[PDB]
Amino acid sequence: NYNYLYRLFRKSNLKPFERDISTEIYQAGSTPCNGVKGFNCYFPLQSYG
Amino acid sequence: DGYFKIYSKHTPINLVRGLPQGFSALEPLVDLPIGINITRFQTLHIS
Repeated sequence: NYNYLYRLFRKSNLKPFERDISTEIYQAGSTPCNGVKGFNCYFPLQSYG
Repeated sequence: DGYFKIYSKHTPINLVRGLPQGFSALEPLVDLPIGINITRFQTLHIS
């Protein structure tokens, strides 16, 4: 099942007692994403095997 | 901490322009155990 998903990339940590549903690409490198993954931009959200 | 606290107070006043130069506390009105990261606000318009 792939309905169980989690965020692996983020800018920083989280404050306590809150939920983040930011479904946006994350900048994994110096390359600006600008809405396109390309390079150095992986989707932080993925499921489990 | 994911809590919106809204405290209200009503006072019969007669001063025209400035804030009255008096003191009065504020009793809590509603507690909101809900978590959002609101950073801005606006006031609605009336006709």
